Formats: sequence, C-alpha cells, structure tokens
Amino acid sequence: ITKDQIIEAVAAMSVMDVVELISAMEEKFGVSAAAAVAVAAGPVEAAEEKTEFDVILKAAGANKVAVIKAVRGATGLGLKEAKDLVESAPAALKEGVSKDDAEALKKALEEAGAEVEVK
Amino acid sequence: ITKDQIIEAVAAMSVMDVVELISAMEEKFGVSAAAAVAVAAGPVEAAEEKTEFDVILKAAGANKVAVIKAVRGATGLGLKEAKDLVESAPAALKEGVSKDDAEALKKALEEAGAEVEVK
Amino acid sequence: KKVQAYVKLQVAAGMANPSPPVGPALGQQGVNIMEFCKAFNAKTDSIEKGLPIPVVITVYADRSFTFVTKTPPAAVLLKKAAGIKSGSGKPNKDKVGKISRAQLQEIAQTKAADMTGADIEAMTRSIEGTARSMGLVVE
RNA sequence: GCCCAGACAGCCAGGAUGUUGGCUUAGAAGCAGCCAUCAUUUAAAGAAAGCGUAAUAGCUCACUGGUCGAGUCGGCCUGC
Repeated sequence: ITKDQIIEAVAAMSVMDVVELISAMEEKFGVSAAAAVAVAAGPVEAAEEKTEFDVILKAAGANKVAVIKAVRGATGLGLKEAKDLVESAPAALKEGVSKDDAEALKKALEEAGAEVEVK
Repeated sequence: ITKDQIIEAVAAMSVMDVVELISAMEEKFGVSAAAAVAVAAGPVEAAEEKTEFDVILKAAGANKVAVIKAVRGATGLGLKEAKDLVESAPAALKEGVSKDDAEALKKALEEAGAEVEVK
Repeated sequence: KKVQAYVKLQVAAGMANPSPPVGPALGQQGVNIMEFCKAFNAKTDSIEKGLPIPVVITVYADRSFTFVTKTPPAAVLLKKAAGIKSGSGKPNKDKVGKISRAQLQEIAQTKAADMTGADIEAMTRSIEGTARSMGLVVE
C-alpha cells in the first residue's frame, strides 16, 4: 500500500498493535533493520499523553465561564475560540507539553470545575 | 460493499478516520445507534498506542536543507537522517499522528518549500 | 544579485599570494586575488603569527568580497602539545609528547562550538580518539 | 549464508566533517610508495575496495533509507 497509507495505518494502531507491529518489526532481519520502525513507532503519543502529555476535556460542568478562563490563559485563544473548544468539548486542550505540565494543566482545569482525562 | 470488505477496509482505515466515521454515524444515526460501531471501532488494538494522515514528501524542491531541518525537529532525527528521508522522497516522515498533527506536519514542511500530500 | 558562491579553507595569518595555492581558487568565482590579501593580513594583526585560522568568506554580488575572522583554540595547541615541529613519521610505534588529565579537558569545552555531543564525558572521548594518530601518548 | 516481522540483488537519493592524516614526494589532497587507519554528525558513509587526473576534479563500491516482492548469492564435484 502507498507509504501515505502505512504511516497512518500505524497511527491507527494502539499499544496492542504497535507492540504487535514492532514485535512484527524485528527478527525477520534482526533488531538492526528493525530499529528504524522501532524507534519511529516508539514515539507513540500514548506513553506521552514528555516521558507529546495532552489534555482532554470530558466536561466543563456548570462553571463553563470558569473553564473558559483557564483555557484562554493556557492556550491563549480568544473568547469565541475558547468557548467553542469547551462547549462541544473537542477534547484536545493542548498537546506537546510534558507530564508535569499536562498534570498541571489538568489540575488548573479541575480547579475550575472541569473533568479532565489523560490518555 | 461486502461486510467482509468493510471489515478489511476499517482495518486499513484509521482512528481519526474511523472517528470521522463514528462521528458521522453519531451525527447520522446517533450516540445510541452508532454506539455499536463506536464500541467496535475504538478496539483497533485496543488500549491508543495514538492519536489517525501521513506526511509524504512528494518533493523537497530546491530547499533540500530547509526540508531537512523541519524533518530533523519533527522526527527528532539528526542531520544525515532527514538527508535521505527528504532527497529520494522516502515519504515516511512520521507515523502516529492525527489531523491537527499530520495537517500541521504538512504545513511545517510546506513552509520549508516542500510538496507534501495527505492521504 | 542572484550570482553568489561560498567556500573557504584555513589560511596562515600573513600568507596569501602568489597564485599557488590561493590563486585560481576563489579567484575565478568573482573575487580577485589582487586585494583581499591586504584585507586579510591587516585584520588579523594582534594574535599569533602562526595561527591557521579558517576565516569564513562569501564571494560577491558585484565584484568585491567579505571577511569574518572567527576562532584555534582547537587543532592548534593539540599539535603544540607534543612537538609540532618534530613529529613521528610513523605514529603508533613511538611517542613525541605527553599530556595530563587536566590538559585533556582544557582543550576540551573550548571547542564545543564545533562538537555537538551531549555530556562532557562524551566531549573527552572525541579528542581522545583525535588524541593521537601522529605522535603523543594517551597518558 | 542471506529470504516474504519488506532482506539478498534491481530503480531513486545519499555516500559526509576535522583531513589536501602523518611522512615522503617536482606533485600524490581515499586510490605511487612508506606507517597508522582513530574521532566527528549521526539511519549509513571504510581517513575509504576500483575506474580516472600531471596533481585536483569527476564517476562507482562498502554502509543505510524508500521503492521493487522474489527466488537470489558464495562455493565443491561430475558429463559432453
């Protein structure tokens, strides 16, 4: 399949497949020619959702405006952008930070009265 | 399309992709009716390894070194790394991203004067 | 304005002409060897006369050129750490000089601007390989 | 011995940095010869196995990635 379908096929996978895939990306030709996909598949967000940890907004609760403030301060988005990212709860509040940052972001959000998860 | 073909299709599909599906099914049928495919889609083994597209490099253009830099920071790969992964257009940039990600990865490369596709 | 080149190697502070070596090279790319010489041995007059510093120079956009004397330490002091003048024709068989552990980290760090290696222990194990293949002993 | 957890060979692109390594040599800067043959960035790249230059340059190989997706490679013996 086109390389622009395999790279994705991977992303689709989960800890199970990625491991089954990497465990299906080795011996055939040793860990040598396997390190390529191994070191590439390793950086799978999960173990870093540093160790890409993001923040998901399960719900804002009754304190919507409160949750908005936290978002407008973390992401820096406008009033309309923030509320739009909290109402429908598009999850992805911000990704790329570290475990400490995300753990902190989640904390700040929870304080506002919002339920957050860490994939 | 044959049920078996659909199963194989989904296996070839991806997260955000099947998400656009389960979301479309959720918007079309509902959280109740689309619950069947939703609880069946997620198990793309599951826990989510994480997230779907790809970031193939159709051509680095005249700014090879420019495209290299972007790849070096995205894939964490060193200098000589992006070298080939950009010249021969090996395509395989980084597997394990979603829309906001792959779309951004594409943008980042396009800015460096590189033609990238998203399939 | 679109016509531009770039390339330059190490040059002894004070030497330039005649043509060989620095003659046809960087002489048919746009810049002449006529000047550029006094624009070299006039800017590098306050350091060590025997310091082959690789100054970086572009080429031109009109006719002229450019000059940027950078920074030896490195390469130098390493040859002057175990007899630079008198060296062993066939290194590995014998020695020429000696260096302590202190003067092993000294030349180190003072060149990291060219050696991109994490940790200092990795920095030590680089000039220890480049340590010698032309005289001098490890310890 | 290497083989369908994408290699061994094709095709595409790399094959680098100190360094024109030291010595010698009219000159030899991977590639007359004489001794070493480490280190660097790092997916790979021997201070370099060949062609080539007066000396450079240039062109390949080793090694690695993508693609190609299948029989391939070194070797011993016997018949005409």
